[PDB]
Amino acid sequence: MKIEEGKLVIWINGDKGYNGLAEVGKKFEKDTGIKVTVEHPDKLEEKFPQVAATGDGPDIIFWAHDRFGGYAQSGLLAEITPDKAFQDKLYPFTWDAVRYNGKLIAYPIAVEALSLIYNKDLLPNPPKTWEEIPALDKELKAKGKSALMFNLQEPYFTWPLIAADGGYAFKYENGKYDIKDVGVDNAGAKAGLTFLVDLIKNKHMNADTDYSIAEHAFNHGETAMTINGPWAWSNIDTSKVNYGVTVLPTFKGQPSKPFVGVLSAGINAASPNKELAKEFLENYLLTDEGLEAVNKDKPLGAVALKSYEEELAKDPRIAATMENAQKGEIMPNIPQMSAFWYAVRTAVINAASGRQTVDAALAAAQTNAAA
Amino acid sequence: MKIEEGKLVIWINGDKGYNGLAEVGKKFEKDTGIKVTVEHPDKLEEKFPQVAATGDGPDIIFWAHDRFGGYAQSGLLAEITPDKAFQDKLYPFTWDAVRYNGKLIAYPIAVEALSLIYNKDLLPNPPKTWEEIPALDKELKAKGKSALMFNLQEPYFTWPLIAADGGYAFKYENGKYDIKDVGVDNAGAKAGLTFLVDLIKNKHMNADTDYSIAEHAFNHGETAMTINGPWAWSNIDTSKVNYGVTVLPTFKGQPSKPFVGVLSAGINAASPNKELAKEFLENYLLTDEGLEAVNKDKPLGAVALKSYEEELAKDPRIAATMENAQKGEIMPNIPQMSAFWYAVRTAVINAASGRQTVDAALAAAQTNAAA
Ligand SMILES: OC[C@H]1O[C@H](O[C@H]2[C@H](O)[C@@H](O)[C@@H](O)O[C@@H]2CO)[C@H](O)[C@@H](O)[C@@H]1O
Ligand SMILES: OC[C@H]1O[C@H](O[C@H]2[C@H](O)[C@@H](O)[C@@H](O)O[C@@H]2CO)[C@H](O)[C@@H](O)[C@@H]1O
Ligand SMILES: [Zn+2]
Ligand SMILES: [Zn+2]
Ligand SMILES: [Zn+2]
Ligand SMILES: [Zn+2]
Ligand SMILES: [Zn+2]
Ligand SMILES: [Zn+2]
Ligand SMILES: [Zn+2]
Ligand SMILES: [Zn+2]
Ligand SMILES: [Zn+2]
Ligand SMILES: [Zn+2]
Ligand SMILES: [Zn+2]
Ligand SMILES: [Zn+2]
Ligand SMILES: [Zn+2]
Ligand SMILES: [Zn+2]
Ligand SMILES: [Zn+2]
Ligand SMILES: [Zn+2]
Ligand SMILES: [Zn+2]
Ligand SMILES: [Zn+2]
Ligand SMILES: [Zn+2]
Ligand SMILES: [Zn+2]
Repeated sequence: MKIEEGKLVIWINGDKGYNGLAEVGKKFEKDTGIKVTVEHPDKLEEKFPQVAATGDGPDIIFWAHDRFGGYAQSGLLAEITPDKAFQDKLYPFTWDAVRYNGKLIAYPIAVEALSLIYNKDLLPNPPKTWEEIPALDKELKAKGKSALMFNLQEPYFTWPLIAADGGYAFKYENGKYDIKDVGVDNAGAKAGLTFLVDLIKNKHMNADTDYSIAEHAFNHGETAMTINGPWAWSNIDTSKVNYGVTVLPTFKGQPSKPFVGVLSAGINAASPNKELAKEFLENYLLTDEGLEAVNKDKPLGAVALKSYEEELAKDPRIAATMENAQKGEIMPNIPQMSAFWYAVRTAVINAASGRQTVDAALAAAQTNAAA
Repeated sequence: MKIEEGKLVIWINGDKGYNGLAEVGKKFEKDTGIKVTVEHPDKLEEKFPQVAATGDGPDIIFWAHDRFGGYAQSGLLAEITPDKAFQDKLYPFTWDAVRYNGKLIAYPIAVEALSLIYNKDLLPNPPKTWEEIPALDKELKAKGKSALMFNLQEPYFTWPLIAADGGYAFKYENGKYDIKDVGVDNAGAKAGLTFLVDLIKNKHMNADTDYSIAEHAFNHGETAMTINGPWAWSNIDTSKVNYGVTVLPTFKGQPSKPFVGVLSAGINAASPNKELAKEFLENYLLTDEGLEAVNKDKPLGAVALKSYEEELAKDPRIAATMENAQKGEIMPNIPQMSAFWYAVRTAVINAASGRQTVDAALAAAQTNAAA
């Protein structure tokens, strides 16, 4: 299983508009004769570094920009070469997210942030605070509904609450991240995680809730709210739930702070098709018609391409996404991010079960993240 | 020992221009017949709450604004009553420092921040970084000079270094301080204190250095630098040392962050002379001629009175003071500040001696500050 010259294989996560991307691929193939294959492997963010290290894997890998620093450090990504005219077509802050050691290591596609999604038929006025959700849940629970269900298995989803009162990954300083200053066991993080664990131990939420269960619950009107990204909107559209996308609730009077991801496309350093990959990404995908094809499948969020974003920006769901993004922080792209996510994922799982105390769980995560 | 009606007794710290203040007092006495006594007791910030609690003490107490929240909470201070025309004469941010629970509890006099003071004859180009001071000290040490001497006994002086990399007292949030989020044992504080302790353990500085020794050393040219406030300048003037006042050095590429104090004048709630005290403070002291009398004795810093500050602002020493102030933080005035200072004072003393480790010292301070 190697990489053939003269074809493109693209990996993208299963929650994104891979069929729409495949349509852009088929258009490229029709115009050029170059076959484009789109796959969505499980755990692609882990599989890529394993297969790319041996010189194999996809020609193009899509993921949020946070994983890309580590890929690039491991020599798995090729420096990309858009010209000044091309770079001008995307927002500068999107290029920042994909710059690593003064080198662009991927094409930015779209800016993603979690929002609060609520059922307007159940909940005309969404809660402004996390604090009021317990009582709302009790009130709803007959009705026979619940207030809030979202993916508790991945720290991406729980982090906005953890960060609200002060939790953080790595301290941003002299333009760089102090990788020895990790903010996962400070009082803010502890306050956030404690509230979350309390909701679970009091059966306002279930520790086993994952993406699939929460999506089912919201999309069939069993729960009044969920937390998710723009990729989720099209299934809600199909469900016919009358939904709103809004600012996340506050905690201790402060904004929830989602970690902002820029979906990005990197080129496998081991690919003999670097020129083709550049041509596809710049002149097929990163175009109004190309982004529209993907977006129509699953919404991308706020696209990096100025010309198309100017249209999407009029959508109140996009406005809410960017409001939530502004209240959160851009993810760092440093290689240490992988250890951070792993550390936080374990801490949340362990605390939610009652296995470890919040304090003990976060103490452990702090140590793991920082070494 | 009680408080007589028809006289004013003022307490002010011994490092301030108490003789100049006494001159303003004698002017008031000449105009009105009201005797004004100025004293500078030792540990006046501790003695005041002890004596004022029993209904005794000075009619007017001067200290930086940080102690005043606790005084006011204990019912020891009278709400002051300047009118809108008077309030307009001082800078709004100075009034903020003396507001406690929506009530003004003192008259602001001047804004104080520490600066780096250096001997231009020994050291034409002052170090920009804390990191370069060890090597400079070795180079100077014959010569037979030292690089830096400043008061190590009081945390006021060591805090700017401790805060540089992230240390903090109480987290500022919804306009209020989260009194359960104390930042004295995070990685930044630990990094700061560790560097300080290293300088001491390596004999670049002496753990026993206090205000008096450091002032002697600088003012007689034995050390190239000191850290101090504007009140110190007049003795340096007299010493004839060719000195500069400049931005504090950075640590880990970040500004030293001095805690900014607003010298303030409160009225003892137990005083039968509240009207007289108001009259003296508003119409004698807080005037160009009144502040000038004090300033001429020992410089006040950047005065709260707009009209006089517009003159003082042209002094590069004042510019440097305000540059350092802008890089630091205004002290909170909450009652918890007293526990904070006590906690940090002990931690620094204990670590500097080698009694406790930096980690153990700050762990202990963290607990004490937050309870
Ligand atoms: O949960 C940790 C996880 O968070 C992010 O993954 C997101 C991704 O950015 C979104 O595009 C969407 O697919 O949901 C994912 C969460 O399941 C980080 O990008 C990822 O590295 C990290 O492991
Ligand atoms: O060292 C802790 C101490 O710091 C401040 O005291 C300063 C004061 O603000 C200055 O005016 C000058 O007099 O030096 C003092 C340090 O010795 C706080 O105001 C004080 O409450 C605190 O104890
Ligand atoms: Zn193959
Ligand atoms: Zn297809
Ligand atoms: Zn799949
Ligand atoms: Zn071009
Ligand atoms: Zn409850
Ligand atoms: Zn740092
Ligand atoms: Zn169901
Ligand atoms: Zn259904
Ligand atoms: Zn169904
Ligand atoms: Zn921010
Ligand atoms: Zn008396
Ligand atoms: Zn006198
Ligand atoms: Zn005295
Ligand atoms: Zn008036
Ligand atoms: Zn040394
Ligand atoms: Zn807080
Ligand atoms: Zn001497
Ligand atoms: Zn001398
Ligand atoms: Zn002498
Ligand atoms: Zn600041």
